[PDB]
Amino acid sequence: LAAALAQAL
Ligand SMILES: *C(=O)c1ccc(-c2ccc(C(=O)OCC)cn2)nc1
Ligand SMILES: *NNC(=O)c1ccc(-c2ccc(C(N)=O)cn2)nc1
Ligand SMILES: Cc1ccccc1C
Ligand SMILES: Cc1ccccc1C
Ligand SMILES: Cc1ccccc1C
Repeated sequence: LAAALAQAL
């Protein structure tokens, strides 16, 4: 989940 967001950065 975290990674899924973090791709933004
Ligand atoms: C949510 O973004 C997210 C993405 C990916 C993962 C995740 C957890 C574990 C692995 C892995 O290779 O584990 C080896 C034991 C890969 N990806 N978690 C949460
Ligand atoms: N928000 N994330 C990024 O902008 C980002 C782009 C690319 C990478 C990355 C990581 C690792 C490799 C590699 N060949 O191991 C390439 N690009 N991380 C973050
Ligand atoms: C489990 C989950 C839920 C919502 C967004 C992304 C991810 C990986
Ligand atoms: C696991 C990780 C760590 C730092 C930035 C992005 C991601 C996907
Ligand atoms: C395949 C994938 C998707 C989103 C963030 C990181 C990675 C390794």
